[PDB]
Amino acid sequence: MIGLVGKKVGMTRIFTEDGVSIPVTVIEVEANRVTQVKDLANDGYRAIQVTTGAKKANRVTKPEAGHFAKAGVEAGRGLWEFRLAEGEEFTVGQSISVELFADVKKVDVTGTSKGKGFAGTVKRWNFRTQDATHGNSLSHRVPGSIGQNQTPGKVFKGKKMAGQMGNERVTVQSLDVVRVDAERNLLLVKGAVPGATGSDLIVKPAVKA
Amino acid sequence: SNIIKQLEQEQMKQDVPSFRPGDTVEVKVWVVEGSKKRLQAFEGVVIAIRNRGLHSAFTVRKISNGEGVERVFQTHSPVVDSISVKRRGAVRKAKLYYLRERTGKAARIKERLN
Amino acid sequence: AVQQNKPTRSKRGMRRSHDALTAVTSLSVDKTSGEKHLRHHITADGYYRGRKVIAK
Amino acid sequence: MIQEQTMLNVADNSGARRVMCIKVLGGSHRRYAGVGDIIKITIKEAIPRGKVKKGDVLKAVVVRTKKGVRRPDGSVIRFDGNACVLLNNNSEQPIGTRIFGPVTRELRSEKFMKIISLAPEV
Amino acid sequence: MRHRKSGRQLNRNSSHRQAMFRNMAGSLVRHEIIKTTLPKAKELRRVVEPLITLAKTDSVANRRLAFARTRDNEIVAKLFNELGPRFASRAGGYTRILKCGFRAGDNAPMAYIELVDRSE
RNA sequence: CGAUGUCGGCUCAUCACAUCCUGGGGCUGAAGUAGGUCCCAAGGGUAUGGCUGUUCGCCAUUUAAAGUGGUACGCGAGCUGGGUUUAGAACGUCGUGAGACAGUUCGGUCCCUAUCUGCCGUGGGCGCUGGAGAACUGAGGGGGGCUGCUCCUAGUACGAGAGGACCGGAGUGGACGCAUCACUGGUGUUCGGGUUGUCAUGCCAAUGGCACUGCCCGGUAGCUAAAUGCGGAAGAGAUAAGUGCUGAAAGCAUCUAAGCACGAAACUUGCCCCGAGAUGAGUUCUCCCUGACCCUUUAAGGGUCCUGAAGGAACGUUGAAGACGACGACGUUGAUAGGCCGGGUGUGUAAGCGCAGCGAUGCGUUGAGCUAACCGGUACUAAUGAACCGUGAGGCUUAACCU
RNA sequence: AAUUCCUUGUCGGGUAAGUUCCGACCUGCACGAAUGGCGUAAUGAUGGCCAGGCUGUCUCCACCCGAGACUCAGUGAAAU
RNA sequence: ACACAGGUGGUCAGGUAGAGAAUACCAAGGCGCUUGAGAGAACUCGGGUGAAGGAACUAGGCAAAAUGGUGCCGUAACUUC
RNA sequence: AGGACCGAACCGACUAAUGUCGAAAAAUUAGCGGAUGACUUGUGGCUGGGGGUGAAAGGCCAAUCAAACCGGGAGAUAGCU
Repeated sequence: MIGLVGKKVGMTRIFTEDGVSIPVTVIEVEANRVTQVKDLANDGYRAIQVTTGAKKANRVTKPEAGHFAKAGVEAGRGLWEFRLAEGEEFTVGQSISVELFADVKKVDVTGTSKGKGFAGTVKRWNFRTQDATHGNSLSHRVPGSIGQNQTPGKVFKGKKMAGQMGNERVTVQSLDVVRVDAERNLLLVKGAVPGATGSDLIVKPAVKA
Repeated sequence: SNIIKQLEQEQMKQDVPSFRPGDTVEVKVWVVEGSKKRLQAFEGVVIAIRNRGLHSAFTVRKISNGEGVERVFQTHSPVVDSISVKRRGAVRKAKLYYLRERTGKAARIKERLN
Repeated sequence: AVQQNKPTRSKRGMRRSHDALTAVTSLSVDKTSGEKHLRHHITADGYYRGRKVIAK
Repeated sequence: MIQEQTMLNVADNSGARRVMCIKVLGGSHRRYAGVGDIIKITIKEAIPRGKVKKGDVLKAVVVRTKKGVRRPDGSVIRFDGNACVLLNNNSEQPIGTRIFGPVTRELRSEKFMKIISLAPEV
Repeated sequence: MRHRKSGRQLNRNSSHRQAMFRNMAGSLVRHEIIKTTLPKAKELRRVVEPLITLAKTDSVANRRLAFARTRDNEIVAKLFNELGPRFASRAGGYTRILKCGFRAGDNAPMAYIELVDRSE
């Protein structure tokens, strides 16, 4: 169904009665409120647009201010858009709670990965290193040969090399939900979600089964 | 932060005796033999204590029938029942890792007695 | 390691197209004295935000 | 972690003092064995009147690791000095009568029932 | 990658920068104002400020820690008698950073760091 | 031949299909299991060692399998130099001899800062038809695609027995990939302590410097794996080999010529990501500008004065963002950073003083004293009021609705 | 065998497995007696092989401290 | 060829610890080596540490690690004793 | 007593890394071998190009060696580019 945007606040564990230690991750979902609803009559695809949190008045600009104004919504940080599914119609001003996950089993967390920075070939594509000694000169960690000889006479598009690793959108699929605390607005999901402590997180039900 | 602290507090049991590194502690834990909730005892010397609130754990070392068997315990797990103390020890070091080489006689420690 | 054919003026020129130095573009005036100084820096006479912090 | 070229201490009344794991068994290109795996070993040192001798090739089963195993609560059980129990090459059936030292809970996999019913601890 | 790893290296040995701020703190507490390089100034606040806080409670033990650092009986004498009283209520930052200009020989961003005083 | 550096290993690959496994079929000297062979199929996977310079191969033990080949028998401006083609030396052998030998034997310099093409990353400019901030559709492109074992089905079908399924379902593993520090751990020369030698602070006491952090013991945060979660699919469409149904040509027969239906990890989707420079430059929402004049070859013209907005850039504090640019937060209507307060964590009973002891030292005060990057708070200092860029209602033709 | 091509000769020991190593067989392609033969304690920055120890050599690398690499300012090459 | 990590003979030679003119730290005396300031990526160089395993690496244990001192006890085959 | 042993100065140059348009037309750092002798070194003489010297590699003779260097026969000749 529809997605739900939240914030990532550390991770701990939950001891069950049997003694199984389940590692959870605390995703605080403030209160996602619907900003705009798109239809076939104007855009060709049914989708909703949400926002969350709060932003300082002198930080949100007039373009954004006018937008939130026609929805009767308090300005929040960022905006997100979720694809609807054949029939689950909402409306502007509708306050989506965290209650929508009180029944589902598996969810999918999607968020900006912890940016490792400009990583080498070993750190990124898992290239096995060369001999640390036995005469090996000036090539303890380098990638080594990256192509064939004259016949190709180029380097194929897709060749793994040293580049920017991390700081991109990564989706971990099918994570078991553990507890859905209504009051405190916490969403305990099993395992480790992506992203640094305090980034955004698009949480939505398991697309596959 | 604040919210993560509350989820740690409501799980943390509040009845664990204070024990210092070097205390001959007897720890009783549960075990499942199919369908029998049996209580197994475990004697030993507490080597190191790692305090992290909810995630705290202490390490116990026992000289079994010929093999030095070490084991840790996630302090606040329902799998652990008692942290009954026997000998209040006293050694001038927080972590007792040197007891992994010491054997028999030279592997003992003094009592606190105060 | 080595070049093959000498690059023309075309490349030489265009290679310098991004090394164009950027001007200061702004010089805030002093609240009290009326001198000019960079943002968040002191003046020639040690005044700053209308205060003789250097006194030298 | 027990892998190729690893000295172990035989934990049973079978006749071998020290063994060496020649190849971890169970899957292709597998790095190492662990908790209750099966490893093909050779015997590097035996006792005079043993049931085996220096140079035999027979399967075994690791019961004690220096690395230790992990229970499903976050508890680790680290022994001291790796150890294994010798088996009968064709059928599991452990070759010894007594089994020195302790063993761990993961030996409850039907084809080792005999082993735990003989070990002193756990 | 230094994610959430505060503290600066400043192109010197471990030994060197420890001993280096020792000398700089001496200079600062004796002259109340120094014309130094900015990155150092940013880092100097993480040494001279704890010293003034550590001097807010006069004792014998505190003098030792104040001496264990800065190694000088005159700098410690400048503290505990001047700066102890003089602040006693500034529950926070004791020094001010003032970016000045650029050093003429190497184009290094210089800055003034001085105590929140000298209005006498 | 005014130089194209060759064997093997290492690293990294990439394609073909004559297919080694996995997938789908035919036939059988196919009962079942397990096989022989042929057809279709290149999505993915496709050992670790001992020996030799080895390729090859033998042997040991695995595995679902240890594929055959192209690519300068891939790859030295990436590595190694063992081998092989430099000088030394020796044995055998041939030569009277200098020396020779696809006869073997010890020893033996591997150079190059990257302009262009390519590639992995990340930006500056302009374009996109008035300017600006946001959020998406998706043309198109890439990643991912492997599988054992046990158990149920059932010791049923099959079979004289011994043995022993197809199909379908459940659970747990190996390899590989993605992601993350809560756990177990590694590091942690910025935290704490033990201690040898010496020097210095006038000396004792206490601390500091130096000796690879002096040597060591632990260790927060980060980072990370050996640690922990997760992923391959299911399903849908059109098909290959093949199985068909109906049915002529050809009274019959026949999968095909008309027509209809099944059919695989390949193909196209479904899963994840990049993505409107997709110059075919897309769509929606919101916001801002609705001042007068002269000159002229009167044209989407030039120029003056007055206004310069939305927003941007700039500067500053900086960030789990980072090579530099960028991107994210914040600029006192403030919690962005440093400090400070309190707590946490680490180390472990500070110093001083008292007592005991001849003395080292112990005991008490004392789980103290000190504490990095952490957590929750507080403006105490530093993020100044303004300046700078960008405008002044946005061309022409045509049509439909309003007038 | 520093010599043996055919050859990794055959046999025995070491090894889970040994084209090298060690002991022996004689079919010495083409050993052999001062262009010296066979032994040999001592010694070798000598060759080949095995064993204990210990280790990031490796399975498989992770962190960390420094000098460059990187940006700003100054001087300013070279092969081609 | 240079204000170059090179080469060049003789003499004096202090305090602590040490067997010492080794080495560690200092006195007398002389210097901080003629580019600096930041950032704290890959990768290279010189280094520190490391779970489990311990030559499985490879041409080969090359390199690293490790052993290391004084006093006493004790010490084989073989041999020109 | 010793072409004895362990080890600095001093002399030598085996391994590896760096450097290979370097700091240097063969060096640095970490280890290495000899170190009372056939040693090492200062100063000053002797030998000479088909000759010197050589614990013999065709090594060395001014970074040059299977015949040095400088000038002269000399514009050697060149079926070759």
